[PDB]
Amino acid sequence: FVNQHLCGSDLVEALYLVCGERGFFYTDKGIVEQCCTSICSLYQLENYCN
Repeated sequence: FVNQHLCGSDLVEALYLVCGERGFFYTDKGIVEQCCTSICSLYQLENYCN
Protein backbone atom coordinates (compact mmCIF):
# COMPACT_ATOMS: atom_id res chain seq x y z
CA PHE A 1 0.00 0.00 0.00
CA VAL A 2 2.79 2.46 0.88
CA ASN A 3 6.61 2.36 0.80
CA GLN A 4 7.27 4.75 3.71
CA HIS A 5 6.84 4.71 7.52
CA LEU A 6 3.37 4.25 9.06
CA CYS A 7 3.80 3.80 12.83
CA GLY A 8 1.05 2.02 14.88
CA SER A 9 -1.91 4.23 13.79
CA ASP A 10 -0.98 3.42 10.17
CA LEU A 11 0.97 0.24 11.05
CA VAL A 12 -2.21 -1.09 12.68
CA GLU A 13 -4.52 0.61 10.13
CA ALA A 14 -2.49 -1.03 7.35
CA LEU A 15 -2.06 -4.44 9.04
CA TYR A 16 -5.84 -4.07 8.99
CA LEU A 17 -6.03 -3.25 5.26
CA VAL A 18 -3.11 -5.66 4.81
CA CYS A 19 -5.22 -8.60 5.96
CA GLY A 20 -8.75 -7.48 6.91
CA GLU A 21 -10.05 -10.60 8.69
CA ARG A 22 -9.02 -11.38 12.28
CA GLY A 23 -7.40 -7.98 12.94
CA PHE A 24 -4.04 -9.44 11.84
CA PHE A 25 -1.54 -10.09 14.65
CA TYR A 26 -0.76 -7.21 17.03
CA THR A 27 0.07 -8.10 20.66
CA ASP A 28 3.76 -9.00 21.10
CA LYS A 29 4.89 -6.10 18.90
CA GLY A 30 8.18 -7.48 17.57
CA ILE A 31 8.24 -4.50 15.21
CA VAL A 32 6.85 -0.91 15.00
CA GLU A 33 10.35 0.35 15.84
CA GLN A 34 11.56 0.10 12.23
CA CYS A 35 8.18 0.48 10.50
CA CYS A 36 7.49 3.85 12.19
CA THR A 37 10.79 5.76 11.96
CA SER A 38 12.25 3.51 9.24
CA ILE A 39 10.78 1.89 6.11
CA CYS A 40 9.11 -1.54 6.36
CA SER A 41 8.39 -4.32 3.82
CA LEU A 42 4.75 -4.94 2.80
CA TYR A 43 5.88 -8.56 2.29
CA GLN A 44 6.71 -8.98 6.00
CA LEU A 45 3.72 -6.89 7.14
CA GLU A 46 1.50 -9.11 4.94
CA ASN A 47 2.63 -12.08 7.10
CA TYR A 48 1.40 -10.75 10.47
CA CYS A 49 -2.22 -11.75 9.89
CA ASN A 50 -3.22 -15.43 9.56
